[PDB]
Amino acid sequence: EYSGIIYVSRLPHGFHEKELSKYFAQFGDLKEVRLARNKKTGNSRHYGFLEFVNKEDAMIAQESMNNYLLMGHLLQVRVLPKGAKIEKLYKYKKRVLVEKGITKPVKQLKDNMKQKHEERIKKLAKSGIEFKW
Amino acid sequence: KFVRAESIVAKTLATSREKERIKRVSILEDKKAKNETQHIASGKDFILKITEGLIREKTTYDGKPALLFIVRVRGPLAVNIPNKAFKILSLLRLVETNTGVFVKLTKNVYPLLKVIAPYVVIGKPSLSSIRSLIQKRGRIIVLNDNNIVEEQLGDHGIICVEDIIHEIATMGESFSVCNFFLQPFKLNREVSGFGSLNRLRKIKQREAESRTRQFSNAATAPVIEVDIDSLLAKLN
Amino acid sequence: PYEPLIDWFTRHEEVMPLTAVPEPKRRFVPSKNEAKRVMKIVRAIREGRIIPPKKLKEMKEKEKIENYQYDLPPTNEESYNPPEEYLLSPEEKEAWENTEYSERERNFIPQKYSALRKVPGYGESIRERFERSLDLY
Amino acid sequence: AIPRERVIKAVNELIKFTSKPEEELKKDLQLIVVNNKSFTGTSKSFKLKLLNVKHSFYKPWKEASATAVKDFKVLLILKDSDIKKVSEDDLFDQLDSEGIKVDEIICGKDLKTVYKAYEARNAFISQFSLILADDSIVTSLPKLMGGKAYNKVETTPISIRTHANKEFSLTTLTNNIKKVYMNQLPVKLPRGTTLNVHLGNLEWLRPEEFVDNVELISEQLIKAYQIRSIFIKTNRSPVLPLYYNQDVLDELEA
Amino acid sequence: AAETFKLFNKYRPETAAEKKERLTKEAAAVAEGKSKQDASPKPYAVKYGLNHVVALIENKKAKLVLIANDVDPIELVVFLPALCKKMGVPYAIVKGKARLGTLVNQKTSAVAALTEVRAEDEAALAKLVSTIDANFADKYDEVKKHWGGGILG
RNA sequence: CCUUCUCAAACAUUCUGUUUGGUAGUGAGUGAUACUCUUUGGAGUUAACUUGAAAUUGCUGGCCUUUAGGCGAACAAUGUUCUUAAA
Repeated sequence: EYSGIIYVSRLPHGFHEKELSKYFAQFGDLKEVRLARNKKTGNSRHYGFLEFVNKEDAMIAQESMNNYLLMGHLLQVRVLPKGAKIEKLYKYKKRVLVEKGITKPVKQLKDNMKQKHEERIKKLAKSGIEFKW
Repeated sequence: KFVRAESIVAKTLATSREKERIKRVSILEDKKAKNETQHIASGKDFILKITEGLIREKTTYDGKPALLFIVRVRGPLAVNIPNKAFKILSLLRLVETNTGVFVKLTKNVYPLLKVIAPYVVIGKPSLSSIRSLIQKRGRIIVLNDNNIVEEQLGDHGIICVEDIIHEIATMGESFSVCNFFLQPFKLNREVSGFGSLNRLRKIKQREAESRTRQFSNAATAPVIEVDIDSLLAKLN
Repeated sequence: PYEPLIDWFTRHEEVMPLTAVPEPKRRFVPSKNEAKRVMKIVRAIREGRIIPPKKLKEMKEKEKIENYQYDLPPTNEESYNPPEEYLLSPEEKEAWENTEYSERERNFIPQKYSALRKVPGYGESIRERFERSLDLY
Repeated sequence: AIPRERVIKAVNELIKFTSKPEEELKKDLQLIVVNNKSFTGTSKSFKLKLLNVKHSFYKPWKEASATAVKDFKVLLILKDSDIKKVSEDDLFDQLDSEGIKVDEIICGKDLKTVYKAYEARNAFISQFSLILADDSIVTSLPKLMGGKAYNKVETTPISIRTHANKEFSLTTLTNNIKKVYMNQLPVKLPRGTTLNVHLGNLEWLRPEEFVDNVELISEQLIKAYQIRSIFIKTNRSPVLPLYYNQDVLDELEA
Repeated sequence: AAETFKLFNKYRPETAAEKKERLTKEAAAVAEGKSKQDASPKPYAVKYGLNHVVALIENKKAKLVLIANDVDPIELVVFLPALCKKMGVPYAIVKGKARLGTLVNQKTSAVAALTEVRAEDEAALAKLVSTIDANFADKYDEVKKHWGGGILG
């Protein structure tokens, strides 16, 4: 037998948990709602999980939604087995850049590049074809 | 009611649109005001003028205090207003659509025009239009309010409302006085709306407006201006 | 009795159409009959039996203008400019107010004229003209 | 400047590396890398800088692509009005004078209605290599081209100007296409400290001509940006020093 | 059905009135001395005549077919679902012949077939085809497969 | 069920020329050569290939402000509230 936890695939662009909650509440009060999320930049993976208070209400929402044409493409929702539980999702934001200070003073990496350039000359004798510089 | 799963997508994307364009406008106007033009689209602003495909002529903005009359046009198809535009409109009292007001145009007033551009229309009015507007439309705050300000206005020195026309056109002495005195303004809807003959006119002015109003969403959008003499000839 | 119907032959799907009709020429070239109708209209306009639509609109624009072109005492009893008589007006104002409406409008025609500066703004005139129109009708 | 003998040496000996018996096409193509301090504009820069280059590898690209499976194809993107006035033959007669060709012209309307479909849009762009768009339209492209168009160098558009006066003249487009085609090469401007610049397969140009192009590009970039160093290679081969400015590292810290 | 009709409303056929306006326009264009001669592309529109609709089947050319349910001679249409099933045309049973008439400049049509579609709608067409395959062929094939009715009223 | 910044200046007259500035992405996967720095946490970049706007859980960067917003704007900043597209 099934549970009240629900999986929906193929979610529109711009269609976030705030939109999901406001409809699937209309079928009835829901215990939980989440959408699967990317880390570097705030764009959709187009699928999410729901969870209803009552399994029977969860059945009805799945039934009227399993092939829901919407925004120029179809949505597919499926009820989880009784042995299913929500795990490891979080509303990721857009991860902005950082600029951290350079720790070694000037004259140390001054040496490293001369090492690296001279070193990066040495792999070329090792790769390697006759080079002077 | 079960609202829908579709209109939500339209309004969400249209809000992302309005938010990105108003953000771009904020960047550009902040950098211009602070005079930090290193990497931007343009250094000075422009004014567009549509007249009678129809000829569209553009000019550079003049830092001159110019009389204008704002007319609020129905917002885009599926948008809920962002709070910035809401505050600007509430300050200008452009809620309750089909609502206009006279405005002074200076450089400080100017950047907000891009803020509210996709919700209004600008143009250069003539005294005949202004006179028709006031002598045929215009009401003042209810009961003793209307009377008492007329006393304060008299302290400023105005009488015989035709002189309000004269000062609004002249801007010599005190516009904000008369501007606050004409706080509410209202216009009819050009088409009665629902009905067999009327719906044709709704569709026709929808097409005509779609031809006229232009949504740059550039932040260097030239100020769209229309011949208000024709717009009010329709609406008054 | 009744039993469900078996779908034993529908489940087999043919990969080809039934008939190998050769495709006709006319499906790939612009249609000839519309061209013949066009050329019928052409000969008609060449003879002048049909006017061009642009010229027709020109004729309508001229003809609208042409068609629309050719064709073949109580005021002194009433005060209205700093005069005295209306000093009866405020005295029995409650009295005229107490009459019926059809008395009131004529009875509230008369009101004190202060000076040129102020005109109250014609609250009554539109109603009086509407009533006069009904009286005609 | 940069010692040209060193670059000649590098190009000959990369020819040697390649002579040792899609990836097989790939292991012959010339990629400059440039390390430089804070190459960001603090911000994403999809705009392509057009560097002046002595030789035009697009014509060798024609001559080899005729044999290659993928055919070289040119996309121009113009306004509705420009496409209304501009005709294909007016462009073709101008381009046969120097012997090049535009393959198609497309509108923004066309992009947003005909190719508002990720598979069709992706196939349409991937067919092509040179993507030209009016500098006016260029500012509006990104939501239309799709990010996959901007990932690759060929798919991302090149800025080109049709107007010279208030209105545009066919002479301006005619000679600007020449300027972009046979006297300019693209340069993406990503973030970080690392830049990459494309030259092409070794088989197309003279290695000495390769060297002249490399040195002209490198000195232009040095005059442009403070370069930590210039690391040229083939995208299969290991890495090769030619030139480096060491004080740029000090300025990077400070 | 709503998006099916939104798709179709871009592919309304030309009315007799619009046809005659373009005809007189082009005939006037031929009128001038100094006439103009040009070649134009193919038109695009739905197709709707019953024997013509079956004709575009057995080719095949119908990328979509809509079949109205209410036809007083239902035997005119009973074969069409099975025909397109076996042929693999993506048929759909629309409800109401009158609305088909509205989108085709007719009183009623009872059928609405479409074959040729512009590139600007081709992806929409394919995705709608997959959608109708998901909503109709999958859902109701097992209940297409039983006797209906039989309950007294 | 919405539609995408569709141009700015300066110099110059060559019947149009030269220079400068203006572009935040569709998600997922494959993947070469590697580049710098970070101080090991890895971070930003790099060839180019696939895809019916495809679909299953990759755990919580940092700074600043207010009670969500900027880092592509610091006294910078944002919320979902337009009704003759009704009933």
